Amino acid sequence: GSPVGAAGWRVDPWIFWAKWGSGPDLGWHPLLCHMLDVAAVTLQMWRRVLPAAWKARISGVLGVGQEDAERWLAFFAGGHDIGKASPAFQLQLRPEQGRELVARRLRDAGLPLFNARAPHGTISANVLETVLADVFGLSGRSARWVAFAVGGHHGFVPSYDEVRRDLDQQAVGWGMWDAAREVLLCRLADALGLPGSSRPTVESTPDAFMLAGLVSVADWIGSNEEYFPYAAQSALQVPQLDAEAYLERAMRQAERAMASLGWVGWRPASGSMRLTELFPYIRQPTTVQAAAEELAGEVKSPSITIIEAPMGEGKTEAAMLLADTFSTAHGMSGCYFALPTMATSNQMFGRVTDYLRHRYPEDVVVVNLVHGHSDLSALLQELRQKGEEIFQLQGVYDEALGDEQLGAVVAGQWFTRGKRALLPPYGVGTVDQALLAVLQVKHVFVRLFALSTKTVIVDEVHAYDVYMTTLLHRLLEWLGALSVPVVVLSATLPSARRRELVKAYARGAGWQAERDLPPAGYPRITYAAAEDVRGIHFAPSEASRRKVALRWVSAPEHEALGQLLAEALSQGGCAAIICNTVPRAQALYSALREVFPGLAEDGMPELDLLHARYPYEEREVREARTLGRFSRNGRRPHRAILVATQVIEQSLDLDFDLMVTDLAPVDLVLQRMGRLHRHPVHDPLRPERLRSPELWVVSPQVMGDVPIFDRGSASVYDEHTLLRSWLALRDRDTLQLPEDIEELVEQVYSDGRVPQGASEELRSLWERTFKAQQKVLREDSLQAKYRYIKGPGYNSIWGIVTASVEEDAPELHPALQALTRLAEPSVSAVCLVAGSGGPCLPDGTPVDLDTPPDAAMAERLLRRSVAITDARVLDPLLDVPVPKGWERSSLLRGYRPLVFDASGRAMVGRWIVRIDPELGIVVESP
Ligand code: NI
Ligand code: NI
Ligand code: NI
Repeated sequence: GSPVGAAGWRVDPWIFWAKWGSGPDLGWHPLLCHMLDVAAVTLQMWRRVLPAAWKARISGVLGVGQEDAERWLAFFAGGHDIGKASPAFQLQLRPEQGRELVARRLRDAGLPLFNARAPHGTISANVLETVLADVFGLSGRSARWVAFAVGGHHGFVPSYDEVRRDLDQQAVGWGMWDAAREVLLCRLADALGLPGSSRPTVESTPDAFMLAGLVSVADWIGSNEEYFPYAAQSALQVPQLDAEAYLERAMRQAERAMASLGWVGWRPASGSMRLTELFPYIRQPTTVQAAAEELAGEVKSPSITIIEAPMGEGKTEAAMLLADTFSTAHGMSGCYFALPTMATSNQMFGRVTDYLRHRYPEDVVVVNLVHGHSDLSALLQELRQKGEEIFQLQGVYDEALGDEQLGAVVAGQWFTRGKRALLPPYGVGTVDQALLAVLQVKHVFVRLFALSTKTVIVDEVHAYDVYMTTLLHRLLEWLGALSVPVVVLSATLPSARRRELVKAYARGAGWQAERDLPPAGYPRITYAAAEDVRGIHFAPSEASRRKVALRWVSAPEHEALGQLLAEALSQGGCAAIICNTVPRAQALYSALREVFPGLAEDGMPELDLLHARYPYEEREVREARTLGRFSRNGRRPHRAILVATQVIEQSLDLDFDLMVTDLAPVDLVLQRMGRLHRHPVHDPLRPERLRSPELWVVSPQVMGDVPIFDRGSASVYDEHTLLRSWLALRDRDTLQLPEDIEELVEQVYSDGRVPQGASEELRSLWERTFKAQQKVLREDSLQAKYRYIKGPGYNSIWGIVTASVEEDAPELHPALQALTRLAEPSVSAVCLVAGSGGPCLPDGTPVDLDTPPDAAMAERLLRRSVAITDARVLDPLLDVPVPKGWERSSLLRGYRPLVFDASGRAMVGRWIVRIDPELGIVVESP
């Protein structure tokens, strides 16, 4: 019973606040200004950033024309903070920043005051779900969907009960507050020209869901005070503004901010280029590239493509040629390049840069070189490079963080951390960043939205990963719903995997056509579209036709391994030994120092070690040395040995005369084997003993016929898979490539239960390990409701994510990533030295843990960073609090100080942790 009189309808919109300053900044930003800012950011996104296919698709989903869909999207995005016009939010002010002035200001307007609290986004959902219908004429489902999606902007879309049951009425207010919000919303809509345009339809769940990500990003752009200064110079006075002129200035500011981010202006300027043109360095295209070039002329706008060729065949140029065809011919301006988990992004960027120069004006040089990167080195150089190049946020009022500056920090991690690579139209990063889009994590919809504008290339997919997890399948479903073109690259996939992946993308795209996948010989390119489903075989390159000698080194021989290496390398040659874990690599290297004490031509020892567990600058040094020795253009040593973990297995473009590896799932052993004699140019200079390729696998202890895998390998990989791999490999003397790649992988995963007629204990090991594996998969399937987001076909906008909603901000990497086995759980730590006056840099300045670092000091700290993953110290390290200055820093939030003494020792739980100049971080028992 709240009849508002005309005096109540008067109100004056500008009195309400959305942002407020703290200390040096005494000013504040009116809510109508903020809504106009986010709407302006949305308009400029529509006009200068978003790819044409995305605009056409979303306009079609909305059922209206493009200008109309644009103005309405700007309306919803601007309307994201309408819930701030409540007593609960307006009264939030600190007394020292003038809460009383605002209180008198609202009291003069006749607005009732209540001290009840509620997050403003939930309030926004609660008001929009009715007002968007009763006033603006949207259907109730449309109003509801927009209300929830828009109301989720701070991290999670609200649960149904939060909006429609558990929300206190005093927090929202009614009568006068409804009239005030109606006035703000109407002035917003009039500023964007909504009357009397045709009403949009927003009843598609997946689309509303990623649109929430668009809203969050537009709010982040609107939160940069450098580009969006607060309109009110003081708490004492209310600005007298014109909404239209302010919208114009807001549009200029939005264009400037996004220009600073490098989001403009990627105009393809067609164009219609062949593969030799985009990649001049190649002479004769490889057969896979030729088949892709032939495929390119008929590819459909929403489609999935799977490319299976032996490693070194150049699948990436084919993939990029396809993405280029998508951008030029199908309006998909943009691409995310999803590199393998262990892979560093580093070597890959330059290729993308070169492709960009051949398609875009040299403005590329001003943009991607800073922005498409996710590697830490780009962040370091960007920090060293004056001026303040890092985009910065303030006044992000996240409900479940202590304060708005903390919310601004957590939101600004999107411009500091590796996930930043998602944002730009072109970006290169880890596949994990894309895979997170289907986890129940904060701002998943932001990841769905960032992916929604690009074609997606998944580099180096392994059979083991698509067998052990469903992450890629789910992501493919969501990508299919959002009409995102996808190219998956792999050395080989079992047919069941190709089928389930293509079926996942098709299931997401709604392709009701059910007709079968066409079988084709390896190597091959599978392809699928609406009316089209192809399977194209092509001939392997003659260079791919090799015989690889296979050799086992058993447990009794395992310390003769140094001797076997000595005889094999007596005439020199480059050799690599891939261990499955860091401790195994450190141990093997330490054992190997006696056998190879010599110095290489680069002035560094011929024996070398490479793994991720080093402070980052040391990683840079060791990696530069490794690339310097074993890369295709590198100065190849007469003799060198590299002990390394799987960071070599998936990243660097290396070539070795001899390969040794721990037993692993066969696709991974083959992937490691792809570095063996990788570059033909090195052939003439190879030592005579090593001219015929050889793969040594370290044999497990064998009791009778029953293998006993080492604990580290058993912990890293599924043991049944290790067993199947060992069974498939043990009798072999010679591998016949290309064909043995697909043959071995198909044998290990795809189907055959082959005990082969052996001991009862071996059979028991088979059945037991298989039972454990299946129990793991089944347990992940039953627990899926607590881990994965709902698929695209889910009935309602609410409940796509349920728990731990708005915590905030819940993992993410330490927890959910591990349970879904997206990646190993880990702790980020900064290595420092002990001393009075607190922790120090190694040379030798004191560190202030109590205050956030400046960009230079943060650069120095990040140089000391390392990602600990060893299980023994992981928990005790997490028990160490993140220092209060670091938690208020977007650059260093989540990092843990790790203070070694003068001896390089530090106590961590029951364990000694040691910083070794040769070994890197070493965990050992006292
Ligand atoms: Ni908000
Ligand atoms: Ni906002
Ligand atoms: Ni906000």
